[PDB]
Amino acid sequence: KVFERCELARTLKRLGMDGYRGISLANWMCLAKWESGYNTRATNYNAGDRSTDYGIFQGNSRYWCNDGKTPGAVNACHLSCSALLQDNIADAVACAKRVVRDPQGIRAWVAWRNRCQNRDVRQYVQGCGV
Repeated sequence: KVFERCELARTLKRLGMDGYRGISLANWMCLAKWESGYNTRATNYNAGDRSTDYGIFQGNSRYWCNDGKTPGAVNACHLSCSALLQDNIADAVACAKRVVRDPQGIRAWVAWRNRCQNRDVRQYVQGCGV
């Protein structure tokens, strides 16, 4: 499923993402935008290390979810990577909350540093009623 901006914003707020571990809703929106373009079936194979990124937040198979073909993989979210490909993003959101419980927080995603950090991110939630 490809979410429309405000639709996703309201969905994330209902799932308790606003302010989760100090992270504003606009930051979560900026992250999903650059990670998958708000596309729940987005997948990306990393030829260099044999891992694959899955879903709206691009959860990696080496650390976060299990796909069975990634060497030395841990499954910190205790989820099959298939779970991060559903139209219902409850599981993808639960795994993203898990990622930020680590010390790096939102910085765990390099894309956030490149495209969101120290910028005006209000635009991601403007007019959404959240």
